[PDB]
Amino acid sequence: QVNIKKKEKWGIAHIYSSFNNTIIHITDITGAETISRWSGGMVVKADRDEPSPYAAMLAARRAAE
RNA sequence: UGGGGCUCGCUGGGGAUACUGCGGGCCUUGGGACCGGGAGAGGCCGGGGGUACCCCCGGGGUAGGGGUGAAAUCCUAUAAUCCCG
Repeated sequence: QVNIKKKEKWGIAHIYSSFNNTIIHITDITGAETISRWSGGMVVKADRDEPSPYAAMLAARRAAE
């Protein structure tokens, strides 16, 4: 780590929004580094719940840690 | 018996001159024509920019994705989707 002056980091979060699935994907402000990728069909077992809001909160909570 | 009409498509002579024909002359209401201002996804030609989709290459990043009412065939593990260049 080369000295940080601000002591705050920023991660732009791309949100790709389908009626077949939801994808949440937060990267660094450049976009050149992928910390974490989590979708709505690892959370669940079935295709119907692949989208919805409830996958699209839980997917966006695992990343967030 | 006497009078009329008859396809009724023909002809000769005289007469009228609105209309029509023809001939001549004359005029701008129609038409055409010109000049100047003017809008438009009219046509053609040359020039040039950006969107998004796809594709290909490098990096980053893992367990999926695709698809449906459910599914399967099919995409992806020499790495897909995704994100960055």
